[PDB]
Amino acid sequence: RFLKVKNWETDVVLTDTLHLKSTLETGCTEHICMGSIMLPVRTKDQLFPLAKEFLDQYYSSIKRFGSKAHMDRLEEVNKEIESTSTYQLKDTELIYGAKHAWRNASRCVGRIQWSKLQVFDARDCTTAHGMFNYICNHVKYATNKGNLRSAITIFPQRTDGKHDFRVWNSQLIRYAGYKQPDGSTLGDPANVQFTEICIQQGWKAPRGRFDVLPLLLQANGNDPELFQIPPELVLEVPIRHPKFDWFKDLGLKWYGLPAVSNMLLEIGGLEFSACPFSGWYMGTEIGVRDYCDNSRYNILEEVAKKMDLDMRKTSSLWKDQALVEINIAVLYSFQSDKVTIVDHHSATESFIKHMENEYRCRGGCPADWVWIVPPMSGSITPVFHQEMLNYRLTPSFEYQPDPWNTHVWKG
Amino acid sequence: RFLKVKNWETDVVLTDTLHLKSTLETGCTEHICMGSIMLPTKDQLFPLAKEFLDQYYSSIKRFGSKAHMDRLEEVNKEIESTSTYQLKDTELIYGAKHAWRNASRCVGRIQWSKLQVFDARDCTTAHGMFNYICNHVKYATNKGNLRSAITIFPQRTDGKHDFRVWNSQLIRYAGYKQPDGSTLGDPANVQFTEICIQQGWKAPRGRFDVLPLLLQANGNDPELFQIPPELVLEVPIRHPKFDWFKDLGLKWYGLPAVSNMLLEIGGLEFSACPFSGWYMGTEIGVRDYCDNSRYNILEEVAKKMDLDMRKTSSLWKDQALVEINIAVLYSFQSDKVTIVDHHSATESFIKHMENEYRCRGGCPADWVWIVPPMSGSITPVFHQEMLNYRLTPSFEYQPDPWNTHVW
Ligand code: HEM
Ligand code: HEM
Ligand SMILES: Cc1cc(N)nc(CCCCCCCc2cc(C)cc(N)n2)c1
Ligand SMILES: Cc1cc(N)nc(CCCCCCCc2cc(C)cc(N)n2)c1
Ligand SMILES: C[C@H](O)[C@H](O)[C@H]1CNc2nc(N)[nH]c(=O)c2N1
Ligand SMILES: C[C@H](O)[C@H](O)[C@H]1CNc2nc(N)[nH]c(=O)c2N1
Ligand SMILES: [Zn+2]
Repeated sequence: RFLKVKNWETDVVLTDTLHLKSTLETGCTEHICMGSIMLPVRTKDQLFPLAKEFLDQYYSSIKRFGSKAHMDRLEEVNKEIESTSTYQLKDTELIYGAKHAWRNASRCVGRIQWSKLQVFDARDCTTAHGMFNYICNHVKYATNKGNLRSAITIFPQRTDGKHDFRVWNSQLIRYAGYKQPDGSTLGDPANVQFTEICIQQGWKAPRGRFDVLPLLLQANGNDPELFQIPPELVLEVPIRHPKFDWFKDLGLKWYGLPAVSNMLLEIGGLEFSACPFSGWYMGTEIGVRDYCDNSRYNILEEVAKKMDLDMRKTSSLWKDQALVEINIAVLYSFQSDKVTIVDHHSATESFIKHMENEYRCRGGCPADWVWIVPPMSGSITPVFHQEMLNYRLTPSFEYQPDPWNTHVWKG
Repeated sequence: RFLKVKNWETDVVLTDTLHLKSTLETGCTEHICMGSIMLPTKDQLFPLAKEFLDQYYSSIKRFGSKAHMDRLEEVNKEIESTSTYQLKDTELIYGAKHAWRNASRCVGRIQWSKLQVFDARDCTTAHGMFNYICNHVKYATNKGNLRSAITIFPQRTDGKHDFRVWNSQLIRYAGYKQPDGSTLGDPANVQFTEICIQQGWKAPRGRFDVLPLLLQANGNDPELFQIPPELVLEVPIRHPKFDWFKDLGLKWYGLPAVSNMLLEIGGLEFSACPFSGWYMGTEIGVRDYCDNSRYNILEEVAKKMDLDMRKTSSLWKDQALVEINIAVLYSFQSDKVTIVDHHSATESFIKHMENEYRCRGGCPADWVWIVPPMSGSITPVFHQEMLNYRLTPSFEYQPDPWNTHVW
């Protein structure tokens, strides 16, 4: 079977065969497309197939498919699963696995970078204090004084699902949000609930607009524990505008390191419930979403007032104008301080080259158009006009429920 | 099997039950999503008719009535005897309005019940088609106070006698390839212009030449007709602060009017059914002007603005884009030609969508098309989950007729 995708700007047509390896489901059927829906313990029985499929992939990639080493490794994992009910990945398999979960991440525009990923193996970790130390080292390595380096840290896999490692933070670095009695919000409205949990667990909140949240770390299924990331490890950029001198007085700043900590990494049927990973920002994640979503810092109106735009009618495009200026400011600021950042033109162009390369060398590149297209200026980026096919390959990153909904409190 | 959609900005959650009445296929499977692919006998006809007339009689609250049973029997006898049937005027009007209502890619559906339907089923020649189309254009244009309309030519019979408008829109600009190797005019219309030239059109060879209509009646060879120039309302494009903008020599036409789609009602196929509304600004300012494969003017505008075009990260493309879109809205407004901006249009669509969930149990919507091509996430549709599925009556794509027509 061959599926074809067209680029409507270039008329370039690509042929996908890779979708023949998809397994998980999309959410869609022949009768309903769920392409814009945000959220669409295993037995021995299901596990060996999942292991075998992964190991066949790994051994093929190293050009040892069907070798003695390959056969011995299948046998060894088979027996391990039979007597212990799970198995342990070799370091090389873990590295390959983590890289491939990124490569397979259909919502990620940054995948040209997938093969450069520093993998920190934290499977010897046993306590929350151990987790903290691992996470500080990740943050310090990844930050690299502004010259950002992609990295992932992987904590022990799930066993009975009663002993899970979890980072309760959605990202390693994020700002607190506090709902005020008057119904307004100080800081980041997205993190209000998590901030209440931190406070309830005994965090002493500074109660400012940009308070870096503490880490809340669960090891081996125990109750989570609080830790403050050392401030000197948290690189931040004050936001200023190249021509507008009043922009700095809005008091805005952001952190340099985007680091997702709430996802589940699946490799060969194993589940790594704590696997924080980080890269560097595309400017629109801060300038469009973090700053301009109505449910976030929501600064559009204030910016447009200061620019003296005509705000009496939407048709003056005042919002569009302020939006662009805010995004110029974010890129200017990061660049001026030498903190790695990529604009949405550069990132989507690199993504299309990556995608074409993948079709040629791998036979496809699953991609989720809804997420890949940037949240401003969509159609003047080359991804807008590119047809894409979304399907699920393993290894993969998956959503998991927030741990405060599922955690069995010990006390 | 009953589905929830959430808005991630407002936390409003709606339940879709309408999708259970969905009929055609999406292109998607449980293994692969094709959400971003642009194009993913008496026996068959009676169920299609019944399904339609049932929904019709339900809508006027006469479901199961004698008049309902009588029409069903009437239509059944007509199909068995004639191999087809004819819609009552009321059914035709209901069906055309519902095809718009069901158009999952249309942001402007709050307006769906205000559609003037022109019944041209009595039309027999290409000359007749031309007269009907001029009247549509004039009625819909209304000197700039635009009114939604559709004109419906006779339905398909044996498929050898199709009515077709060969143009993709009633009003579009010609495209010509130059000795230079560049393109003069609209690059999207190069092929269609060639056919027009080939059929005899005398091309002016300008940058904004309104194409002639190429009209096919009763499966005959199509004929050329020029729309009276005084019926084509055009708008010169200027900017409220940039004095130099008018010197780019840009204009666009006021009436967006799709002419290449097929309207299916109760199994009957209307292969020529031009329909028109009014523009959302970004259709002209982002797509028509700024697509690389269309008028592609970003670079010229950026240069006149004197932006740093050395690096993508100065966001010069984005700045010039916004300015071009301001100019479009400004020019249409100054000349009192109806236009809607993408903020106002998407806000209306969210209100429409809540009405439809409340009153109909859902609203099929294709997010990839609903979200405007600029400033996506500052419009409320970006944060709105949508379910895409196909309901009839419907507008459908059909093959370009020159690939199909036996000459
Ligand atoms: C190298 C720099 C990177 C850039 C510029 C980048 C870019 C992005 C962007 C813009 C998004 C969408 C975020 C949003 O709009 O909310 C995203 C999503 C994602 N990326 Fe990346 N990415 C990078 C590195 C990585 C790395 C290192 C990984 C994992 C190893 C990764 C895995 C993911 C995943 C799983 C998603 C989807 C998240 C979700 O569904 O919530 N990315 N990427
Ligand atoms: C009244 C003002 C209207 C507005 C503002 C509007 C808005 C739009 C927009 C922005 C698109 C996407 C266009 C593109 O990106 O190429 C669209 C698509 C569409 N609209 Fe509307 N619309 C209007 C009236 C109508 C009417 C009167 C009908 C039918 C009677 C209609 C049926 C459709 C269909 C079938 C599509 C998708 C066309 C395709 O798939 O090629 N619209 N609409
Ligand atoms: C409801 C919901 C579901 C979901 N899957 N994801 C979200 C939040 C989306 C935020 C993604 C975080 C940033 C992604 C990212 C990750 C990395 C590693 C680098 C970079 N530049 N950007 C919400
Ligand atoms: C290959 C292909 C398939 C397809 N379905 N559509 C296209 C392009 C779509 C052209 C859309 C025409 C304009 C839409 C429109 C129509 C109306 C009636 C009003 C308004 N404001 N805008 C290409
Ligand atoms: C409903 C819709 O799917 C949702 O708002 C999505 C749309 N596209 C997105 N795209 C990216 N990159 N990030 C997001 O958070 C979203 N949100
Ligand atoms: C590949 C992608 O589906 C295609 O370029 C679409 C994207 N969204 C669109 N949305 C609208 N309204 N109109 C279009 O022409 C397109 N093009
Ligand atoms: Zn789908």
